[PDB]
Formats: sequence, C-alpha cells, structure tokens
Amino acid sequence: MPTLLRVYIDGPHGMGKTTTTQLLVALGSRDDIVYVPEPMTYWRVLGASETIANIYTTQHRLDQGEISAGDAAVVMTSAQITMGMPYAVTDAVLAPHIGGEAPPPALTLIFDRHPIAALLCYPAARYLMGSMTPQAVLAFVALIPPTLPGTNIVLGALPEDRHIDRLAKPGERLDLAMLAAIRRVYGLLANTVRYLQCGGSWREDWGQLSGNAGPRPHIGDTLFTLFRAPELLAPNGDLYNVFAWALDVLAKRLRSMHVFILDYDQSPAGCRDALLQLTSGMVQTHVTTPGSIPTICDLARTFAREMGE
Amino acid sequence: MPTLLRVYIDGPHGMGKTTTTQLLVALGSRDDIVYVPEPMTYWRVLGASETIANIYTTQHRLDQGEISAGDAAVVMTSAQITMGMPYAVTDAVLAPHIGGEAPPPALTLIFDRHPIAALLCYPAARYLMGSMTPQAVLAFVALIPPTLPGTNIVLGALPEDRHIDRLAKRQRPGERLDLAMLAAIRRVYGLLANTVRYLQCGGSWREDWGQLPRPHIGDTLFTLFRAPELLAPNGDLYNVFAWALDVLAKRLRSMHVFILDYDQSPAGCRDALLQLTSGMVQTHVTTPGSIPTICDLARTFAREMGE
Ligand SMILES: COc1nc(C=C(CO)CO)c(C)c(OC)n1
Ligand SMILES: COc1nc(C=C(CO)CO)c(C)c(OC)n1
Repeated sequence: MPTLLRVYIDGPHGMGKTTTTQLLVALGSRDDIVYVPEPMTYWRVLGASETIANIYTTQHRLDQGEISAGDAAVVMTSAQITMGMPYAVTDAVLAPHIGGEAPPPALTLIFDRHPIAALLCYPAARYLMGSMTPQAVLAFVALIPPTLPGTNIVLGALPEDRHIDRLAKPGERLDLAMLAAIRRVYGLLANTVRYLQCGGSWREDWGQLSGNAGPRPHIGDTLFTLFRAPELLAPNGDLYNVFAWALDVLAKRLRSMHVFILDYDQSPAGCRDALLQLTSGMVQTHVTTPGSIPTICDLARTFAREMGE
Repeated sequence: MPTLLRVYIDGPHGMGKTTTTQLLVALGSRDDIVYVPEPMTYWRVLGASETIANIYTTQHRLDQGEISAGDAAVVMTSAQITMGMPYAVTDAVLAPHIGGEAPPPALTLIFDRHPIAALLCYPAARYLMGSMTPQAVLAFVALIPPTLPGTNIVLGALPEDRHIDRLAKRQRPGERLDLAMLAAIRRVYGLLANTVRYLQCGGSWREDWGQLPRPHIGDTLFTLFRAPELLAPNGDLYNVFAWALDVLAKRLRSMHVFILDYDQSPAGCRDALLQLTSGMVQTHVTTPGSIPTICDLARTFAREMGE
C-alpha cells in the first residue's frame, strides 16, 4: 500500500510562496513530486475578466466613498466564489483517493493555497475592510469541504516592513490596509488551529470575548473573535444558532489540520531548504487503490498545463 | 445503532411542497418524525434584507433593460449564496451523525429542500434566464456537499397549467410571478431527474459528450454546460469545468429520487408522500446521542428561521 504526502503552501500573498514552491518541485524527481499551481489563467480569462483587477478597483471605490458597503459586498462575494472554484474542484476530485494517515512517500503533492484561502481567509479580510458582510463570510465557512486526512498547511512568517517592500514589488493596487488585514487573518488562523488542538472550545469560551507549537491561545486571539459582530447577534446578545452552527463547522474543519510555519525573511533558496526540512515532520497518508498514484499524478499535471501561469 | 430516515422535499416551488409536508408531520408522532422547515426568516432578515425581493427585482430590471447582464450576475450570485446558507450549515453539522445503510426507523427527518436546490437547481435556472454565468454555476456545483448514504430526494410532478395556478395563489414576499422563471425552473428539475437516471444506468458524460437504455445526454443537465464560456477554441471543455461535471456526476448518481404527484388534494399529496417512504433508504446514526442531538437541531432551526 503506497503512500502520499500533500502539502498546501498558503498565507498572505507577496511573501514568496509561489517561487519557493517551484524551487522545491525543481529539486525533486520528475515522477514523485507534482505541483498544483496558482490558477491565474482561470482568474484572468476562463473564470471571468481580470478578477484580481475587479476586486481592488471596487475596494478602492468603496474607500473613496464612490459606492456603498452593500454594493461593494455583492461584488466581493461574487468575485471570491469565482476566485476559489479551482481549489474546490481539485479537493473534490482528489478526496476519494485519500486514505488513512500513515518511510518515503510514493508521491508528494504540493498545492498553491488551500480551499480555506478563498472560503475563509480572504473573505474574512474583506469583512475587516468593510467590503463584505459577516453572514456571507460564514456562508463561505459553511461550504468548506471536509478536511481530509494528512492536511499539511504551511503558512508564512515575514516582518511587516519587509512584507510591505516585497509586495510593492493581476491588476493589484498597493492596499496597505488590505495587507494588514490579510496578515492579521492568517495570524488568527494559525492560533485557531492551535487553540482547537489544545482542546479549546469556542462555545465554552464565548463569553471571554468583549471589550503545532506552544500553549493554548486565548479565544480573543483566534478567528472566532471576528464573528462577535452585531449583525450576527440576537437581542439577548447571543449568536443566532445558524451562525453558531457555522462556527462549529469552522472548528470541525480547522482542528484536524497540521499547521507549519515557514520563515520567508530569507533568500529564495533559503525558503526552499527551510521548506524541505519542514516536510519530514509532516503527516502522510495511504491511498485507496493501487492506481490512485498515477491517477493523482495526471490530474495535477493536467491542472498545471491548463491553469498555471 | 438506531436507524434514521432522511427525506428531502424538493422540486420546483409553487407545487404544494409546504402544505403537503405540514399534513404529514401532523399524522406522525411529534417525537417520532421531525421537520426542518423553510428558513424564510434567514432569507428575509438574518442573512440579509429581503433576499427573495432582491432576486426578482434584479431579474426584472435585467429584463426591462435597466441593468447589464454583468451587473445582474453578481447580484444573483451573491444573493443565492444567502439563500443556500442554512441548507449548507445544516448538512454540515448533520454529516458526522450519519452512518452506513441500514423495519420502521427510530427517527424520520424531513427537510424543506436539499442543498442542491440552492447550489445547482436555482442557479442553473437563473443561468437559463440570462442572470448567472455558467462559471458561477459550476463554482456552486464544486461546493456541493458529499452525498451521504440514505439521501432520499422527493421531486414533484404537476402539469404546467395547474403549476402556474398554484404558484399564483401563493407568491412569497418580494416574489414576482414570472412564467419564464417558472419554465426555467421546471426544466432544470426535469433535467435533474433525467440526469440521476442516466447516471444510475451507467451513463458517462465524457463518453457521450460527442453526442452534443437510459436518457440521451441531451436530455440531462450536462447539456446546459456546452456553453461557449467554458470551451477552449477547439471545442473541448477546459479541464477545470470538466472536473466540476465529474463532481456533479458523483453527487447525483448516489441520490435516491422519488416523484410525488402534486395534482391532487393536499391530503392526497400527504398520503402519497407517506407511501413513497417504503422505498426510501435508511441509515444507522453514529452515536447513541445522535437522535436527540438531531431532534434539538431540527426544533432549534424551526424555532429560529421558520416563519
Ligand atoms: C485578492 O483577492 C483574493 N486573492 C486571493 C489570492 C491571490 C491573489 O491575491 C493569490 O495570491 C484569493 C485566494 C482570494 O480568495 C477569495 N481573493
Ligand atoms: C427565489 O430564488 C430562490 N428560491 C429558492 C427557493 C424557494 C422559493 O423562493 C423556496 O421554495 C432557492 C432555494 C434559491 O436558491 C438559490 N433561490
């Protein structure tokens, strides 16, 4: 029974994730490590017209006082559903091939981002920016697919000052406020997994909210803190049950994830070797049939050819 | 482990779907069959303000030429997320309580609609109405939750004329009587039923794609996706959309469809639905506390998001 290692490189854009990944795939053998790359093609052409460009234009207009929140919200919600579609189909066709958690893997699968990037992280950041409702953020949360065994997610670390300079180097605009928001979000996320793996329970700690490594963070330091918003609160001050249930889904999805932190404050070859060492402590899985491996290989290869830049 | 029967009452709206169900929960014991009703309060207040009204005003403005198809699509996409949220959250918290396939069940759970109504059927109809992109529809399709065992879906049969009449007699808040939408939504559901049969008799969309004892691929939902937006310059579907179609195939193939004839009295419908249950597939729950956890979920849902 052959084995599989899946690794999702995620976190805020502009750190160097894409390069580092490509650098890592390059060191490997042709037929034992594949890359599912960033689907910019879907973003700029196939899915719609310059989705990246559309998003930053609308945020800028909202800030400039040129459209209202409600208007910006519907534009952001649409574009983001679109942004995330390739991650979602990929997860869906792959799911049946994944077995139980399990010596060198017969195949390593590297992903540019994980479904929560588009179904949770960026939405949450847009909400912080005032360009998306928390209800819609939670509707995205409710559609996060089941976390499969051996979900290794690598997030980035990088000083803000250096992050600002590197990013200043699609259709994007330099939105420091966005950068700050997405940085905060991925920060809460890493805390949240830690919070949940240390047996934390958002229901039991909900009142404490108001005005891989380490100890259990405070609930105020996790994603749960974002959804203490008046839109989601009943008169009695509690969360409406429907929203509570989506927080439950959030906990169920995150708690079983293996989070790793990668330092991007170094050269491109540095990040690569850092990442390589980091893989040996990652959870592998068995596949479900013998032919899962070449099948998985074709899908990843098919994807890159079509959607990678 | 104790057994569970899940029954999703679905199909196009305006046929009798709600009245019918209400008569059935009346018959069975209040603590032997539970009901998850239409989340009108979420659609009208909690998720956003008057979502139904927003949907229909927007189609109308697109029809009157007051806004662009592009503008319509974004609003439509956004609002349909809002419509589907309670369905999606419910399935997600219920899933771990569902076990394998299984004598009368320990609990019978009846829903007003299944998640594919908001993630496939309604969006597809809006696509036929020019107010949603086919990409968006496929993006919803990709997010369809996995099909758990015992997924029994009841769809309705009713001649269009009777259907028009009943829908006219019970519009929802903000809804606009629209015969194009009605024909769009009826067709989507007819294709749905045909799609399941096609799949279940071993149809393979990839094989029969060229053609664009089972239905013809041209009478399934796969025909809706020959759209030019999804095709490469040589006529092939991009692989990304092809995979969404594999997902659609996997999800639909293992659902169990039952057709309810609505062309009768509300009490006739109730009896019919009841007899329809002998062929439905039961499952085991997964934990001794699943049954009461499910009951409390249902009543909590009803209490909060019911009208
Ligand atoms: C910029 O908006 C936005 N960016 C991304 C990520 C990008 C481009 O910012 C890949 O770097 C994602 C995943 C997203 O998901 C909804 N939304
Ligand atoms: C009217 O628009 C619309 N209605 C429905 C269903 C209704 C009728 O408004 C309840 O039958 C659904 C599920 C939906 O899903 C996106 N969109």
